[PDB]
Amino acid sequence: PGPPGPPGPPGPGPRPPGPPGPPGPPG
Amino acid sequence: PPGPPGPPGPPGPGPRPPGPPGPPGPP
Amino acid sequence: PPGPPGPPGPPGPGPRPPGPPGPPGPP
Repeated sequence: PGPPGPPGPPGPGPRPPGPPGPPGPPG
Repeated sequence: PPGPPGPPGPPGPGPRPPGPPGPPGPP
Repeated sequence: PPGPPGPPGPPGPGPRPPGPPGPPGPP
């Protein structure tokens, strides 16, 4: 039997939403 | 001969921007 | 005969959404 073949192709992962924005300014 | 390439690797989660600033407050 | 299949490829981080709007501002 020959040697093992090459490594498989490389596997990008899934995309969390950012935090809530800061409080708004004064009215 | 050498074997065939392996299968594709595993999937790689991406990093978490802050939301928009909130509405203006009371007058 | 041909050798064994290669190992699985290496793992693939995914893409970075913005957060929701912040709270209403103060007076």
